[PDB]
Amino acid sequence: SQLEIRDLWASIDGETILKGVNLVVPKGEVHALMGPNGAGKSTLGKILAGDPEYTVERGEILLDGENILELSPDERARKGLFLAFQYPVEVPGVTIANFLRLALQAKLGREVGVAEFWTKVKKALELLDWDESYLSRYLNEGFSGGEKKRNEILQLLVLEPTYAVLDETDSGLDIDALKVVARGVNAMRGPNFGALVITHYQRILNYIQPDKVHVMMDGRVVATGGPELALELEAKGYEWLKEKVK
Ligand SMILES: Nc1ncnc2c1ncn2[C@@H]1O[C@H](COP(=O)(O)OP(=O)(O)O)[C@@H](O)[C@H]1O
Ligand SMILES: [Mg+2]
Ligand SMILES: [Mg+2]
Repeated sequence: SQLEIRDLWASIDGETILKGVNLVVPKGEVHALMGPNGAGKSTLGKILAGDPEYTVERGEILLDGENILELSPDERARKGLFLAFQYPVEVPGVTIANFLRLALQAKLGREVGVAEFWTKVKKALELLDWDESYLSRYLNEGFSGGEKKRNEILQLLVLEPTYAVLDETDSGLDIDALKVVARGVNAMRGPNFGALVITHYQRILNYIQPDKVHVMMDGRVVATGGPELALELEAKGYEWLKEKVK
């Protein structure tokens, strides 16, 4: 009934990056994970995804009670953790529709007929208020990050994961990009879904209201609170918080 990071310690090259991360996201809630940058938030994201370059020194990551650290990225997704399907940006002639079908079939482990595919796609489009013509565009036509986000949010809704970890730090203050992710996350809100939105700026949190905010510093969570914490952090800055936790 929750996604829990418990006393997680992780390194890369003997250098310890995560230093005892504790973070619980109850299914049904949407949390935010903030940090100054280099504090380890995007590293946590990569470890949740299974990036092999990292070494877990101690701790666990439990998804509904099961530790998934020893599972492959593929197995984690089967357990419900959202894992967007990656494909080379330079490959032409791939409609977004064919790609989504490929992604859904990979996650479900079986063929998906046209009725099941389009029914799921249509509901997703209805939730995002997007036109079905979009599915006829080619994957990566514009080689842009904004296009990558929109396409991954479509996957989020069609694949229906139980938990999703979304790192939006790369979008910075690009409002359109933050709003696309917010639309998708808000559309997925419900008792069978939990999410962790990773971000440096508080901006996206005005579109995605979090139930809880966790703030990392020097590889561990040093403060937690409601949305007001992200707000005070945005007004005063991270240096402020660093001292206040003392
Ligand atoms: N390949 C790497 N080798 C060694 N240390 C690394 C590597 N990648 C990242 N780090 C260390 O991890 C720190 C935190 O990374 P990151 O998770 O991206 O921070 P954040 O997302 O909080 O800004 C970096 O400041 C760096 O010292
Ligand atoms: Mg950070
Ligand atoms: Mg970051």
